[PDB]
Amino acid sequence: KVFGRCELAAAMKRHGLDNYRGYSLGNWVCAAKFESNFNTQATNRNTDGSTDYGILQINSRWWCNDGRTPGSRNLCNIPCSALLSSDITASVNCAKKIVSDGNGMNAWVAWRNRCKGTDVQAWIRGCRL
Ligand SMILES: [Cl-]
Ligand code: NA
Ligand code: NA
Repeated sequence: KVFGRCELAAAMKRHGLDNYRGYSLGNWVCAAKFESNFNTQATNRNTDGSTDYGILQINSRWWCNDGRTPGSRNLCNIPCSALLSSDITASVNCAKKIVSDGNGMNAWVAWRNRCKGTDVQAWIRGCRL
């Protein structure tokens, strides 16, 4: 599924991401835009052999099991394919564990490089939330 911007903002809010660990909703929408272009089916392979999955590009070396990342942890205890669903619940629940692990949203490279320090509220402007 490819979300609209406000559609995704509304889904993220319903799932408790607004101000989760202090990160306003616009931060999450901005991260999703640049990680996946709002596409739940996005995948990208990394140089170390791990793969990133879904709207928030969650990595198989630490967070989910894709059966082909040796020595990987499965800290969200989910198959990585569950992160590609049109229902974002599994991605959101895993993202909550990631953002609580110490480094906050800096875990998402695109957030650090393209959202951090910008006016992220623009990502939810105009939306009926
Ligand atoms: Cl980047
Ligand atoms: Na893909
Ligand atoms: Na992989």
